[PDB]
Amino acid sequence: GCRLHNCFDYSRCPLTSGFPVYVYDSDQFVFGSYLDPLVKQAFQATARANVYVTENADIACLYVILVGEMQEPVVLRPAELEKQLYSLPHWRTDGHNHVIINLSRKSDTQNLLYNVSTGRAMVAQSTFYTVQYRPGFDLVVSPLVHAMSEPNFMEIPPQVPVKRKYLFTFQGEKDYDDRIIATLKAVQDSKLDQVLVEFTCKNQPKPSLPTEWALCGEREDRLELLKLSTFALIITPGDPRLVISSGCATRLFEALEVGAVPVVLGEQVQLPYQDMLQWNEAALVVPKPRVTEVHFLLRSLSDSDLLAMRRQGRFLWETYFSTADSIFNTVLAMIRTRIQIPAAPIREEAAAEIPHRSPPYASPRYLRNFTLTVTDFYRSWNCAPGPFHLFPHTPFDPVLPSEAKFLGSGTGFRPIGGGAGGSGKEFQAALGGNVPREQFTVVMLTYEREEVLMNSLERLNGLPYLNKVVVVWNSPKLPSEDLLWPDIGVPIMVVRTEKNSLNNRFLPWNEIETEAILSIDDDAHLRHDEIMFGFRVWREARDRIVGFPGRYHAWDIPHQSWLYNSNYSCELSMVLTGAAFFHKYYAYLYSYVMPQAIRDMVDEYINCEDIAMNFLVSHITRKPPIKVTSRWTFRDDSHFHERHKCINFFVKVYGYMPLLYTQFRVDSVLFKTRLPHDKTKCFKFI
Amino acid sequence: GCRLHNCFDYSRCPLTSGFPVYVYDSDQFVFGSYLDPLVKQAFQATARANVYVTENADIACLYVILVGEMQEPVVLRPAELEKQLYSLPHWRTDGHNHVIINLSRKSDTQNLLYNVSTGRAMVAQSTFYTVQYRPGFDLVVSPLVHAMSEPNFMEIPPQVPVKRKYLFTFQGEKDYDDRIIATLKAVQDSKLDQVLVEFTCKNQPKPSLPTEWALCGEREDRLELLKLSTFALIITPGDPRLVISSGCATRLFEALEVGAVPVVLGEQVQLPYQDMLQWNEAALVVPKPRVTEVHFLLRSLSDSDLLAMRRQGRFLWETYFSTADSIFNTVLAMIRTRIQIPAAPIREEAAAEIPHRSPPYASPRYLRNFTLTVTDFYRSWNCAPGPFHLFPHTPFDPVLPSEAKFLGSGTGFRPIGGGAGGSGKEFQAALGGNVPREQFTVVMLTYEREEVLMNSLERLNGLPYLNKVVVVWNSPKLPSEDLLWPDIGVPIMVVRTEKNSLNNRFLPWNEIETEAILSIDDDAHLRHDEIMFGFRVWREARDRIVGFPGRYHAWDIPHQSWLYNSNYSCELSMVLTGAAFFHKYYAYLYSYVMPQAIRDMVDEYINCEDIAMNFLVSHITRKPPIKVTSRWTFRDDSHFHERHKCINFFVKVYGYMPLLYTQFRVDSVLFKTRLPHDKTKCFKFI
Ligand SMILES: *[C@@H]1O[C@H](CO)[C@@H](O[C@@H]2O[C@H](CO)[C@@H](O[C@@H]3O[C@H](CO)[C@@H](O)[C@H](O[C@H]4O[C@H](CO)[C@@H](O)[C@H](O)[C@@H]4O)[C@@H]3O)[C@H](O)[C@H]2NC(C)=O)[C@H](O)[C@H]1NC(C)=O
Ligand SMILES: *[C@@H]1O[C@H](CO)[C@@H](O[C@@H]2O[C@H](CO)[C@@H](O[C@@H]3O[C@H](CO)[C@@H](O)[C@H](O[C@H]4O[C@H](CO)[C@@H](O)[C@H](O)[C@@H]4O)[C@@H]3O)[C@H](O)[C@H]2NC(C)=O)[C@H](O)[C@H]1NC(C)=O
Ligand SMILES: *[C@@H]1O[C@H](CO)[C@@H](O[C@@H]2O[C@H](CO)[C@@H](O)[C@H](O)[C@H]2NC(C)=O)[C@H](O)[C@H]1NC(C)=O
Ligand SMILES: *[C@@H]1O[C@H](CO)[C@@H](O[C@@H]2O[C@H](CO)[C@@H](O)[C@H](O)[C@H]2NC(C)=O)[C@H](O)[C@H]1NC(C)=O
Ligand SMILES: O=c1ccn([C@@H]2O[C@H](COP(=O)(O)OP(=O)(O)O)[C@@H](O)[C@H]2O)c(=O)[nH]1
Ligand SMILES: O=c1ccn([C@@H]2O[C@H](COP(=O)(O)OP(=O)(O)O)[C@@H](O)[C@H]2O)c(=O)[nH]1
Ligand SMILES: [Mn+2]
Ligand SMILES: [Mn+2]
Repeated sequence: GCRLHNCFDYSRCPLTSGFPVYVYDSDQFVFGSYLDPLVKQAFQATARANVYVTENADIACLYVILVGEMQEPVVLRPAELEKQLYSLPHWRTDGHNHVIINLSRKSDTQNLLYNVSTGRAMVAQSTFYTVQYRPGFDLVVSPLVHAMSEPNFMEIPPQVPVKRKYLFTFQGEKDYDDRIIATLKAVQDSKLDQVLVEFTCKNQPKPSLPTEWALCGEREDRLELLKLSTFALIITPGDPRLVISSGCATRLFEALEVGAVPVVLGEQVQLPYQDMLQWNEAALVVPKPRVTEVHFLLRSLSDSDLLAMRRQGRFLWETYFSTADSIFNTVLAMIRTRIQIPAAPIREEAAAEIPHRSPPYASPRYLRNFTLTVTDFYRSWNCAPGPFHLFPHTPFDPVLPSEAKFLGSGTGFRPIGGGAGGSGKEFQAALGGNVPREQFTVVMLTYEREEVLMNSLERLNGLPYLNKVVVVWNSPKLPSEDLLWPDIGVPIMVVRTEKNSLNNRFLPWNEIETEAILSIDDDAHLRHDEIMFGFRVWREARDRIVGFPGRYHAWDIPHQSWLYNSNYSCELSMVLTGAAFFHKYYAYLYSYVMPQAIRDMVDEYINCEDIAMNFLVSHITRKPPIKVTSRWTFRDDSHFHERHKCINFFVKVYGYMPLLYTQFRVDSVLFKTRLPHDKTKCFKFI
Repeated sequence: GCRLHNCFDYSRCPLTSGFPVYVYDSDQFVFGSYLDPLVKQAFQATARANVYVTENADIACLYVILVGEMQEPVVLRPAELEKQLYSLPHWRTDGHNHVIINLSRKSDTQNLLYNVSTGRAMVAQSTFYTVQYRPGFDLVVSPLVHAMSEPNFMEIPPQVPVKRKYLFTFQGEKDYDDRIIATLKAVQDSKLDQVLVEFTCKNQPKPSLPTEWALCGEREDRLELLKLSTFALIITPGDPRLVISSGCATRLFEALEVGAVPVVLGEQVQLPYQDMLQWNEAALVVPKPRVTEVHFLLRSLSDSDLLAMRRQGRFLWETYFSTADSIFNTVLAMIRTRIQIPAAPIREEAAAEIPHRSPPYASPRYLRNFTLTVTDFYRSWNCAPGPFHLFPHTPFDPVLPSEAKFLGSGTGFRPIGGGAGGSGKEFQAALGGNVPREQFTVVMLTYEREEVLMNSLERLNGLPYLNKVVVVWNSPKLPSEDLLWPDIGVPIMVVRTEKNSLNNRFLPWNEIETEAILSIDDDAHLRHDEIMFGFRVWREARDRIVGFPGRYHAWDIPHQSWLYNSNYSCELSMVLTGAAFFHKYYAYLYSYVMPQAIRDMVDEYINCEDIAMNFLVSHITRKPPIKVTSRWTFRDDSHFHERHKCINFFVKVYGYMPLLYTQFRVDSVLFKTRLPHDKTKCFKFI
């Protein structure tokens, strides 16, 4: 009967004190010796490395104890388990602010807590009965599969082609049941489209609950078939008291792992994390009575919608199901969100500044703590990257309307002509636009090119809105002390790198105090006017990459593969970061959230960092980049083919090609315009 | 105990037979004479005009009976009401597929169905007890306030300024209660920010439930205060059995009506339509224990987030709460969505073609029926326009990735150079891009300018992707029969108009068989190359307005009002439809969904139609338009000031200024580029 408003203590959790968590060591209790070794090892490992965890049990909001899946047959009796629970050091009489975790790996018929009294503690497991499920208080979590193993993406088939060999498939063994079976057998016999339905397992059926469809064979024997199926069928148990079973969750897990779109029969099912996720975007839920209309309904859906559901299912699996770390973090995030506390800030890249011998306005940070966790609930949980981290800024922050600045919210706004507009004279005196005053920061790599560096740095003398320059010394040896660095009116900071890697230009250096970053090589030539216009455009397009150099990708029909092209073209799909603007948000994503395989390959092949960044941004936004000017050059074969390989490998990772074509570029409004002599152009060469 | 899967009959509702509805006439039953006259009249009126309703009770899925709020004191006894229910003609033994409606207008203490047995019927009312609430089966609806009255927007205060006189306010009269009262009184005494809390009503308190906060005074006496408050406080009843009360719903209604952001104390409350709407985006829900942290939490939020919540609350109120028609449509939409049936198609503007004396590829329609109702649940219900209508196309339809066309989904795609790319030679041979082959349609107004029409029409001879031309004869008298219309290789269709109005260029004429529309005046000069490039850009930006002529809006500090400007400028905020591309979707929205006041003013002032369209599109997308070329002209004072008035009035309607500035235009990639002689430019003058 408990709900979060009456069996949880909020006095231990001020909004401002963080979210400390205490984990009981189960080796110090009777549970440990009977726990499944893999579950225990994985949980201990992930809990050791998590950031919210602490050892000071006096300050913790939340106490975590893993009773887990125990070795079969179960030895402990419910009374013994209950006695152990109430004997815990901090199980104050009723056991408030405790969460009990029971992860399922091997047995789908184990229910430890059915006869146990948990007091006011919360329960997290993959199986439930209505008598023991308390919505809004308890949690439904995915089973632990990849214990001590890597959910590598290499085995996953591509998201394309859309249709596969089989429309839908099923494999199970056990008054709507008979009608369902007859309908599906008829569909198979009709051979309008191929299907494969089996109601008897040749491999000895796995143990199951009394009225549940049993799994056939091993995990691999099921995946080898799901890989060929467009839709995956999931029939819920006939028992009305069975809210959710580990078997159905296992089927859902397996289906999402290989891109088969779940189709669920039964509206009364509680899916994992359902109070946070919109499973309608990733799965189809159909009532059993409508079973006779499923074939037509599936045939009706278009390729684009199905592909979108497959993509979203991939995201959900990779983010909440793949690993034990993900599951534990998700549990903590759910509990934190319910009690309305913000997430932990993400880590910066603290750096060592190399000394050398020769107003800045900083952007305010962390202004939307509550809003992201609560108001942006849907975007936070159902859109990439996810809810686990808190960022100082985001490019998706809402922008005030025009009347706001003139009516009370004008802090930092610099209107053109005081709100009256104007030509270049008024245009160049103020940024204008839809967001407040802002600056940008420059980031430049260097490797064995010392003198050109000094000249290029000198070329930056006089930029209006420059905050500072960050030089990334990517060479093994320190710069010579005879080297006299110039002065350009703003600080120049040199940061040392552990080792040479192109991934160091996208690190979130602590020295960067601006949302915007101008990624520029040490040998590139750019005029002041170009940079100003690019900065303004970025201020209008914070979520995009805004850069001068352009490229495009092409199809190779003979080999059914992609290519990297650099010719002059009427359409583009990439903008290299050798000269480009982007938000620091993507630096965090690249460094920490993006898959490690891409970074490792970039280290291996010292090329291909910009391509990865374009892949990332197009994946997040689904919008192409922006090109700003007519210039194409700003001054080998292996370097060329390495990039073909890079593109193909990145596609293999993401599962699809996220790049998008654009057939236009952006120039100033009054560009090449015959003005009257009462007006002046915004720029002279733009 | 009923749920939709066991006390509802799906055999009456094939997915393909529509959603017929039968309404019982309550004048033919004992309810009618005791019903509140206003409720009865409004419900009968709206049910008469609705589209799903039918008179053939044999085919209906759903039978609707209004028991409504009865005159006080209630005369009927529960047994009498129950006997009348079971005596209904189509109340087959258990009364399945029936929904019972009880709208509250005047009394917040009336509960008719507490002692009644409704069988398998669903119940829609604003009050519930846990013993009689069946989640997923019953419905919680808003009270009926604006009965026989217009919810005109003129009385609503502006969304800006953000902060108002009072941070939050409360007015009510009646163990967390005492702590809440003490905390709020302390906050008022601390005068960090102004507030106004009253726990005793000077006006005689309205009757209420045993443990509910009573309303003070009349409706207007509360609005006159809410208009001055940034946040509106809502304290839930102390009775755990009381799920939702008409009083709390009334407070929520009043708060949303005037832009005060609700703040709700208590997580156990069921808000109206909560299973469909994300109230977190419009209201703050805080547990009572956290009452001591509310002041700080409110002070923490930023202006932009608060303004966004206010805007979303405005949308929700206007779309689901304002009128009885909205409530009835919402009820039907909820029930239809639950049983997974698509909505009714929206109506076209059937037109009469005027005859006259002198390959087209049509876009397929209605391809996402199921997807919109189910998969796009969140966007459909929480984003404008809403779920009530079904559109043949939308600009928000997902687009396939690049590899899809080459791997099985290539139907209609025309890659540039067969996927290898290329310069102008390959560029002009195929549309390319990210979406399939497509055409466009031209729409041209005419009024007493016959000859210029013929010349301009002749200028269209030879356009590549033109489907047809639609001429809107906006003159009172028919064209002369001596007039010989030219031939341009495609049909020319002349449609008669009931009366002269600029709103006729945005009507969804049945003759238009393309998503794209080129709105062009009869006296404008445009070159073929320009139109082609604009069409390509629109293909990349289907959700925007893409046009050549540009304008911008300006602030008038002395008068604190807006202005319409047409000078040469470095930044823009509007693109006139005298030459522009847009999606037919917005034509439907303009004609039918957009407020009538704007259309009436456009009829009154024969100017100002384009401004309204820009307002609409920027409101929907929150993104500015696009300008395509350097040209500014394509060849009085009252015409000028009329537009100032139009802008100010439209702002008054929407409650805010939705226009956004853009500081750039788009040109072709290879524009003004020094190519080598192995390449050719995409266009010659673009
Ligand atoms: C400018 O445009 C031209 C014309 O498109 C372009 O030349 C093209 O380059 C590509 C890439 O080298 C050529 O296609 C390759 O041809 C070789 C055989 O000659 C194949 O081995 C290649 O396939 C390999 O790589 C694939 C991955 O990229 C693998 O999947 C595959 O299994 C092979 O390992 C690939 O087919 C193409 O033939 C030429 N075209 C012409 C007309 O020469 C040029 O590169 C562009 N840029 C510049 C700067 O010129
Ligand atoms: C090009 O730019 C120039 C310079 O901005 C611009 O001229 C400006 O026009 C506006 C509009 O006429 C002027 O502002 C008005 O001034 C009159 C008094 O002269 C006021 O009455 C106006 O206010 C009325 O209208 C408001 C709504 O628009 C109401 O809220 C108010 O209560 C009044 O009823 C308004 O302030 C402005 O003074 C001039 N500026 C100059 C320097 O002349 C011109 O229109 C632009 N376009 C073209 C084609 O030239
Ligand atoms: C939003 O959250 C961030 C991070 O949790 C808060 O920033 C921290 O604030 C504490 C207390 O002021 C400092 O001791 C830390 O050093 C800050 N961390 C960083 C990375 O700056 C921030 O104060 C919160 N803002 C609110 C609640 O308005
Ligand atoms: C999607 O819904 C639309 C509208 O409800 C369907 O279009 C109607 O289809 C029926 C039967 O084929 C025709 O009699 C009507 O004339 C159609 N209306 C219009 C406006 O074209 C469409 O068939 C549905 N598509 C599906 C279910 O795939
Ligand atoms: O092993 C390397 C090679 C290059 N770079 C940096 O990568 C950028 C691009 O180098 P380069 O101009 O030589 O490549 P290109 O632009 O000529 O293709 C420069 O900032 C180099 O300092 C680096 O850090 N390590
Ligand atoms: O009472 C009117 C005035 C104009 N128009 C139409 O509106 C467009 C714009 O008219 P006009 O070119 O005269 O306005 P301008 O472009 O000169 O400002 C043309 O298609 C006219 O036929 C109309 O239908 N009714
Ligand atoms: Mn270089
Ligand atoms: Mn004209």
